[PDB]
Amino acid sequence: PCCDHCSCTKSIPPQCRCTDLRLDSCHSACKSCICTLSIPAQCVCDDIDDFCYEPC
Amino acid sequence: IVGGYTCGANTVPYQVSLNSGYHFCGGSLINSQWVVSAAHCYKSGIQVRLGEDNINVVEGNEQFISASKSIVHPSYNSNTLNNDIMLIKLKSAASLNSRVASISLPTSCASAGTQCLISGWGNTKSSGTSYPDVLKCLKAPILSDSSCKSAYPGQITSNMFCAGYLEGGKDSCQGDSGGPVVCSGKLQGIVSWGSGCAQKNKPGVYTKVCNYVSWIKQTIASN
Amino acid sequence: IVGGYTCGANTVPYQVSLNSGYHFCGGSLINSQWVVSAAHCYKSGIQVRLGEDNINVVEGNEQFISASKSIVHPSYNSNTLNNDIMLIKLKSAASLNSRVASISLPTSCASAGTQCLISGWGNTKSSGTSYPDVLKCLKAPILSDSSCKSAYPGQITSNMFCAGYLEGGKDSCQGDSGGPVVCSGKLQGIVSWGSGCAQKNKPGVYTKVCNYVSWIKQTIASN
Ligand SMILES: [Ca+2]
Ligand SMILES: [Ca+2]
Ligand SMILES: [Cl-]
Ligand SMILES: [Cl-]
Ligand code: NA
Repeated sequence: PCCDHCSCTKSIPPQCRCTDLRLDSCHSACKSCICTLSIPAQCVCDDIDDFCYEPC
Repeated sequence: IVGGYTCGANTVPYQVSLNSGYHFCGGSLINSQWVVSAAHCYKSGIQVRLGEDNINVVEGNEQFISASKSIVHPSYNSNTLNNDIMLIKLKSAASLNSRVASISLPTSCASAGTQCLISGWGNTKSSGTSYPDVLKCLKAPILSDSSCKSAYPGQITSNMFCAGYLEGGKDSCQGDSGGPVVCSGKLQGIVSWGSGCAQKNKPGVYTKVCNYVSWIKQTIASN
Repeated sequence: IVGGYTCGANTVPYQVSLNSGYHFCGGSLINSQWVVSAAHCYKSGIQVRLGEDNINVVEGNEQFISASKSIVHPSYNSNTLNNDIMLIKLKSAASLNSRVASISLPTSCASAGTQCLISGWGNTKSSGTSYPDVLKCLKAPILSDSSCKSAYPGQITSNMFCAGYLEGGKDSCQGDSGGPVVCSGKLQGIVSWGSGCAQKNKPGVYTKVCNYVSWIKQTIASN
């Protein structure tokens, strides 16, 4: 479940969010998936974790 | 369109199909030379197809006009989908008739609870995949801004509104993007985004067109 | 704070440490009973630690005051981090002295290029993890709105501004959140978020305090 653009708050723990846009991005490793209704769809995951995944 | 109905041939004369080798988005004809769609539908080599019903069969009323210019909104935010509106100019003016007609821009924003018509060639299944060939229609009310933000906390801007049913079952889906949301004969919304299709508490989100009439008029007057 | 320096004991008398069994965020004292921090730093059972230098040794100038009330901004957006500001009321009024003093709220917003002071007990390594115990300081200029949005396309709101260096090496980091960004003696920023620490083209983003003077004044006047 990689992530290339990860933004975190500077708190303890940090609150991190992945801003990647993918044509699927709706893994089971994403609780809240948001997609445009186009072909292909542009999907983003607005989940908030305390970490960042490895890049892609 | 999930849980909708077959519109009937050419009963939505402002609905257009955007084709780049296949239908990838919808659009709305606002005059003989300009189409309004979603900014996230942008791609090169767009062919605008007017007067379409069955998008897979030439039925004799189609007008296939290539785009000469696409103009994404200057403040379109692909990260948040804010300002998700795009103008498409046709290489040649279309022949406006009964089956190919423009839709009027709003002079005032629509209120919550207004019934609107949402149409498109998008997926008709909430769980699965089935793409229709004829145009599907859906009558859906505009939801309050508060309930829209309640469905998508922190994601709804002043340029978006929700429409549909919080109990799910009726919604727009993949393939409907850029299509019209017409309320009282005015183009009030553009099919934008959502979480799944026809899911409970996940209504479709639409670009609030009434906030862009000024930019739309000035852009087409200078292009 | 990455690429900074040791402030010196109590040279930042408005700097606060928020403790919930450990240091988790910073804050700024704006009067004897109120602290300004970041909304994402919210948690229950906050203890406010004033007069701190070394946060692991009682040095004789500290004041430990429990939070009586926390007030997250009414429009704080945990997804976009817009309106990332929080008011914390002290259970008892702190005694103000040379080592414990309040910081002034801004009368006008600071301009780009203004050198500001950023401080906190956050991580000091850009690639690694080493947390200091004494307060670290960093002088950093405010960056323009254009360059801030250029670093984070589609994510900088009118309530945020970037500060630091596009070449990296100097920035705030994990543990500095809620801390002050003071420019010309006025609290202009709150340590909010970023992409990593001290990374090239990834400067720190801060809450634009000047857009909240009205809310801050009326809230503490009625609480
Ligand atoms: Ca056809
Ligand atoms: Ca101490
Ligand atoms: Cl960090
Ligand atoms: Cl308010
Ligand atoms: Na008090």
